[PDB]
Amino acid sequence: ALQTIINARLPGEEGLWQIHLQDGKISAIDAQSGVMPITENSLDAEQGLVIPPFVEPHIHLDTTQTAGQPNWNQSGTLFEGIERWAERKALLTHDDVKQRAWQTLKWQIANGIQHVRTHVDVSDATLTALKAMLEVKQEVAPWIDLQIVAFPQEGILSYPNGEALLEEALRLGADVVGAIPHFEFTREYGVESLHKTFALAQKYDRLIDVHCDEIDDEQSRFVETVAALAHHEGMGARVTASHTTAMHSYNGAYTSRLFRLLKMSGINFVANPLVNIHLQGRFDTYPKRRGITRVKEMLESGINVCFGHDSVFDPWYPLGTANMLQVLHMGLHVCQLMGYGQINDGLNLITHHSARTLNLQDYGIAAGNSANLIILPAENGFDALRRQVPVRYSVRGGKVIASTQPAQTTVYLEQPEAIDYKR
Amino acid sequence: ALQTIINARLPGEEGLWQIHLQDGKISAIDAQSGVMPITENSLDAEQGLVIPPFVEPHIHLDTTQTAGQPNWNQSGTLFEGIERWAERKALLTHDDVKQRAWQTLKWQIANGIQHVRTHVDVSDATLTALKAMLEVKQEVAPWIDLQIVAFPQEGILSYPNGEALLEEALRLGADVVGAIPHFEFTREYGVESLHKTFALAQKYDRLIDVHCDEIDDEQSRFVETVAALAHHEGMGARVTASHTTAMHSYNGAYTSRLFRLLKMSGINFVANPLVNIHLQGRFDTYPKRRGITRVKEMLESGINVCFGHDSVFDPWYPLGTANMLQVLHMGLHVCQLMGYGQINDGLNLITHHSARTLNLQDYGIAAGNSANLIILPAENGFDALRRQVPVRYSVRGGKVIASTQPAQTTVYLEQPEAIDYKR
Ligand SMILES: [Fe+3]
Ligand SMILES: [Fe+3]
Ligand SMILES: [Mg+2]
Ligand SMILES: [Mg+2]
Repeated sequence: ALQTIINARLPGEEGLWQIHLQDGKISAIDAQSGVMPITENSLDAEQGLVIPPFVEPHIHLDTTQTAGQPNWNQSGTLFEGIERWAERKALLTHDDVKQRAWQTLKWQIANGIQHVRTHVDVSDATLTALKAMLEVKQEVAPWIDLQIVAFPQEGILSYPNGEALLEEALRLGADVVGAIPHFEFTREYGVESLHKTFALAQKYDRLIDVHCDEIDDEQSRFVETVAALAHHEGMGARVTASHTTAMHSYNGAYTSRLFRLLKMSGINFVANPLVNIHLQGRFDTYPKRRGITRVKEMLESGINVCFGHDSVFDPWYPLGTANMLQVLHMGLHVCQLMGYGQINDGLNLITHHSARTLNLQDYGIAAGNSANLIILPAENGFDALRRQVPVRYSVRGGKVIASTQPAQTTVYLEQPEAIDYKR
Repeated sequence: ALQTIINARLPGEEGLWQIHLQDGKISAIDAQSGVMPITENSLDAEQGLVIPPFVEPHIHLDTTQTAGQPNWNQSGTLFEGIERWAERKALLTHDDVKQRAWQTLKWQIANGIQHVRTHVDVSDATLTALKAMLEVKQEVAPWIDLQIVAFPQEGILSYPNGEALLEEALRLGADVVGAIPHFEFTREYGVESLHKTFALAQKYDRLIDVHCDEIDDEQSRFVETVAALAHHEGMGARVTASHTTAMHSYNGAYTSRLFRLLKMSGINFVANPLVNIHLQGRFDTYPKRRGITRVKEMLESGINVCFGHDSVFDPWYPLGTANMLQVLHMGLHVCQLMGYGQINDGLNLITHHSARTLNLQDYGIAAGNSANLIILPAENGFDALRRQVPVRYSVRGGKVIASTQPAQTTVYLEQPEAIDYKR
């Protein structure tokens, strides 16, 4: 079994480091004064970057891999997506959900993702997708720690038996309580739905992740209730507000007042760049707003924010290979986090900040933690992002669970020359 | 020497095709009714997609590869970029320009790009970068047909001897006449500069490519003069309006009136997604406009529009590997061209439409044309874009000039499994 990771670079640290492993955990981390020789039981990072695993804080595994079945979304709109999904209803079975979820999970394992939070639609009396996902969670456990959010997609108060079904999902084992206040019939139902969500989270000791203000409506302010209730209950660390795309459209004075509460509350925020740029701004003609939440300002204020993929290869988002560096690339561009340090520090948005969002208790390259880490064939976060590098090795419990042999590119000039896209 | 390309898929065509080669040209293209066996002198596309070469219609090779020299742009702003470039002035020499241009050109060769249009700053009495680029053009000719635009970055009428220097650049061999009307001191200088640009293009029989309305100013309408002058001279095919980001901010009534002229004029448009999303919208607070020209509407109206990378690894854009599928990916998201057909047809924005922008006379998989083509390990444009596939083989004059051995990814579950990100 592997005993050491050598010649590793660490974000924010100078030089090379050696990570000692024992009994599936990291026993010690020591600085090197030069390059160490390889040997039996040593995994050579080759001066590449070593980081804790990538994290997917927001994905819908119940709908993944269904694009084009039975028909393709040709307009690309949300409206048509709903119609295309409806045409596939006859194929939505226990086994179908498990097969598709596992296909995307394998791409995630290949991409160094060891922690995933999936929302599962529980606005279904049969709870078909939820029952399937609970089995998938157990099956994939050796490779990925999967959290399941009971997501009442059609609303809690605006759908028949919505609250009873949400609670049933928690009784069956869902890890997180979801909500979608802006989709409820009225603002009052929206606010009330959040009180019910928090009461359920406290009753069952579960986390909360709300699809919050995902709409280009400057009056959609459910985020202040999410933060206020979290502050009142002293549970900010266990609470997440996903999307908050309406914040992109708020006036600055209200946003400034709100930020004081967001910081005090300690809640987490998830932005989903690939999907937000695609589905937001659809009611504008020109100019067209970007529609991503205030990521740059959150970072400047010390508010925890991170990035999710949201959807993969389905009616709502036809693209994706479940790659977090690709999600990060889009977010840095749309949010204009394009200075060198902003890009280099970008890795935090898909590693540490996401681990905090999932309330993980065993995460990070530190002595005593499980030996879960990945190796990128790049010098730092900037280099990894610019070249969109694959994950050379993914290690979990001190064992290799994925590896990618890099592509090899050659140009035939006066003589053959290898191209690695470095200067 | 290669005599045939077999088992090729072609955009918009059903089945597999065989492309016969002779004397460096395509002699014939025949449909196959099944998979053909490989043999000596046959390049097997393996049911991958075969297309004419990728094209880079807009890049600045004179500034490429300089990010972080001597310092990094930390804010990511245009203003700081200008300052960082100024700090590198002592290093700007003939040999330095050639070395950096060649580094990016090699990445382009590796990425299947055989046609490149580079703008070169000619607001320099010594014309240092231009002299260097003219040598690079000759040196790279066996692999890339490089067009050089004499770009008067500081203006034609607003910079000392601007017009004389622009003409000197044409006398030295620049292929295209540039301009930048919105940067001139006054609207009147802007309009006058375009009359001078067109007069020079007609005097020397050169193409035109204007940095046109690259500003979030709803009153920047130099594009109507570019189109009107092209229509008057009957030379639309030889004219390009780059950026036109101001169009993102025009009212709809004026845009509708303008579109009639744009179509009638026959001029070309270049949008630069990676740079436009980064540098446009910088004066907005929230909401923030996207700032890309009206690509979707141009396509719907039959107006030729295509995508360029603009900058690679420099103070104005720190990222990039000169990859056109990456440029396309950003453009499809920001322009909301996310329906299946829109994405699949996306390849046109980085192949055929760009060839038209460069007024190329030998381009396309057709009998009689030079055997210049590339092979993508994907089923169609959608698949190539989704998986961001590399160029398996680039063929020029019937000879392989670049090849990429794909990466190999494995996940170690109960048994090892190869992952190719296909469902
Ligand atoms: Fe979601
Ligand atoms: Fe330019
Ligand atoms: Mg959604
Ligand atoms: Mg520019």
